[PDB]
Amino acid sequence: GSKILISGGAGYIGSHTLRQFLKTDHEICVLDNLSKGSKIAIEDLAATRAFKFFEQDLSDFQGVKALFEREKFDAIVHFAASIEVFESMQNPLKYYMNNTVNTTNLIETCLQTGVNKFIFSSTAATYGEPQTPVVSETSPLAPINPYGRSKLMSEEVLRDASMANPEFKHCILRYFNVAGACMDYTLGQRYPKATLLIKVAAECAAGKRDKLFIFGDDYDTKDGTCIRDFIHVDDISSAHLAALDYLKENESNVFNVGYGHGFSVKEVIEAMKKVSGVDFKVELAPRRAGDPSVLISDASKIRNLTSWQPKYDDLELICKSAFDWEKQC
Amino acid sequence: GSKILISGGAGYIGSHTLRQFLKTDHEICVLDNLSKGSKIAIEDLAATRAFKFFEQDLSDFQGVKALFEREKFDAIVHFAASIEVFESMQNPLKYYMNNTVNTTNLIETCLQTGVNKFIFSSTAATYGEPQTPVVSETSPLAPINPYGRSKLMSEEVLRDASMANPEFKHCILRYFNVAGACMDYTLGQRYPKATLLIKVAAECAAGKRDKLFIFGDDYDTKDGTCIRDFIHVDDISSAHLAALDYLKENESNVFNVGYGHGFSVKEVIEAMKKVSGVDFKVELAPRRAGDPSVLISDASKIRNLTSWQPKYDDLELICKSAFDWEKQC
Ligand SMILES: NC(=O)c1ccc[n+]([C@@H]2O[C@H](COP(=O)([O-])OP(=O)(O)OC[C@H]3O[C@@H](n4cnc5c(N)ncnc54)[C@H](O)[C@@H]3O)[C@@H](O)[C@H]2O)c1
Ligand SMILES: NC(=O)c1ccc[n+]([C@@H]2O[C@H](COP(=O)([O-])OP(=O)(O)OC[C@H]3O[C@@H](n4cnc5c(N)ncnc54)[C@H](O)[C@@H]3O)[C@@H](O)[C@H]2O)c1
Repeated sequence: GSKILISGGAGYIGSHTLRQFLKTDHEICVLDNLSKGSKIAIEDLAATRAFKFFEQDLSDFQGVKALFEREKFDAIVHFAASIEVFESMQNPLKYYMNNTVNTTNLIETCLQTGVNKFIFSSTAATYGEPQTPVVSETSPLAPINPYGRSKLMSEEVLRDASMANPEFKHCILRYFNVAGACMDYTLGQRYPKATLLIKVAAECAAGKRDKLFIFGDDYDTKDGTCIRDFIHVDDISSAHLAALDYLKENESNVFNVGYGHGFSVKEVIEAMKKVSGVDFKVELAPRRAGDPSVLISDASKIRNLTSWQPKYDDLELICKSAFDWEKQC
Repeated sequence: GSKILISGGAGYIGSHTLRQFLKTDHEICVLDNLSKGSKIAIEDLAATRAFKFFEQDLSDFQGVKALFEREKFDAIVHFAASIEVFESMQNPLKYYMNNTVNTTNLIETCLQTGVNKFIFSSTAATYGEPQTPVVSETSPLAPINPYGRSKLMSEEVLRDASMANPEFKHCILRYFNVAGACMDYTLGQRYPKATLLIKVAAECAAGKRDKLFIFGDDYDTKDGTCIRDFIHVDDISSAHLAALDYLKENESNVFNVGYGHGFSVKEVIEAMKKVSGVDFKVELAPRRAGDPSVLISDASKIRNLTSWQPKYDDLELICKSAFDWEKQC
């Protein structure tokens, strides 16, 4: 099958996507500098099928160009990035360098070496603070932090690349938080945004965080608590495969990836407690001014245009996954 | 005196800005890879007063860093860029690499080595196709070509840099076309927009283009032809000195640089013919689709907030400068 490069393939979503790709007939290559990635995940999957692992940094532009000249990829699935909003506020240049700059060279290199299918892991952070509860791909791109801006800039480079080079196809995926992701800057936030609800719930259940606060229980929602968008690592993983499949006969596009509905704070707490067996401390607090009652992706486009079908839209499974991965963080 | 680095100092505006800086008490350095800039103009100024010249390419990040770690600049005036809208349309990655990417490393390097004053040469192209005849610093930033996007991206990195690093001050200058600028790639463009009219007129007078079109003479303007914004190379150069001065006692800012009025197509044509003594072919055509009657900078902010004062707001002197430099391109 086709030759695919997965950048960031040693990381959380990349390695899960790697595992799924290995069950296909594609020829698989992986690039990762192992900055956050783990070699052991890689070795463990090499004892499944063979794939080339390139321990290379995307900031070495010549090394990237040469890898691409030698290997002649048909596609790249690009996960490599720095991913923490809080860190980006403190250290914006790290985000513009590791995300926007490295991605820009990567795109130029794709163009020079005939890599004409590019799947880009973008983010819902590109929407900033959306003015609707269910965000569609057409909502304004108005990021409010350097992480969000750094990703939007790469989206815009991809768009210009495709317009100048009709043969070059990109598919951009945006999504909210993925359960089980290890973030170094979350535990130090006492009152994180509700978009990090599963991470916080997992941190409490693992005895890492002392209390979980519910900010407001009188919203116009099912149970009065906030509704947010979370996704299983294997479901966001499969959507990247679906995105590549989509680029076979279809033109460039951008898709939200999500279940098309959210989960409430109350639901996540109940599920996390049940699945972990830990009755961690939760306290009711007043509404936090500015917090929308509902913020989720509109996933109708991806359902409509691709073969993507999630199979872990199950809060207990998602919380279990987050819990298990949390203890590894 | 303060130690100042002028990136792109061998180029058109950079060399005229360098000449003005050499009159001050500042320790001046110039960085340029001579990809377009002339070492000739450099040597013939390095006679007048002594300045350090570094033939260094901004794409070499480690070399830029070594240089900055050694020299410990107090300020940078950053002109180095690729500058052709028409070329950016055909080769967007050249523009994202040479502009956004190189500038991003430059900014990180400034932060790492204490360069806490950054004057950036941006562009009216950040405004895109404005809804108003006159554009102020608060007009929406909606560039419509990769050149304009590449510059806007860098303005955004600067904004984030100063937010996370209060000691780091930036001043951004936006302006329309500078009379006399070489734009070799666009000579291959049949119908440049009216914003490039003075250049097209110069090219006709120099015999490099056979013909010049006037698209519409029935607009609601003094003489019925389009009105656009042009500036003398020495006036935009002084604005850059003013910007650095402004930063001594003030926080980061952005200014338009302009005369506060425009010049009509007809006036530019007649002045170009007068100055050059060449009665080149002018052909009158219908209105061109998308053409606003008027498009100029509101420059009231910079007048009010800085010491900047135009010295050569004279259509004849501007066309003479354009014609003289045209033959040098
Ligand atoms: N909740 C989420 O985790 C989430 C949500 C939305 C979007 N995303 C996006 O999905 C992608 C992956 O997310 P993740 O959770 O797997 O993060 P991750 O940190 O686990 O994966 C990133 C991988 O890329 C590698 N990498 C980073 N910089 C590199 C460089 N300069 N050169 C070579 N390799 C490099 C890291 O070592 C790592 O293995 C990112 O693009 C991120 O922005 C993630
Ligand atoms: N000329 C105009 O009409 C106009 C209008 C608005 C804004 N500007 C801006 O002013 C600045 C300078 O304009 P200009 O007309 O003098 O252009 P220029 O081409 O004459 O000068 C640019 C200089 O930067 C140098 N340079 C380019 N890339 C480099 C790199 N990677 N490393 C080291 N040096 C490099 C070139 O060699 C050159 O001497 C640019 O940033 C441009 O965007 C120009």
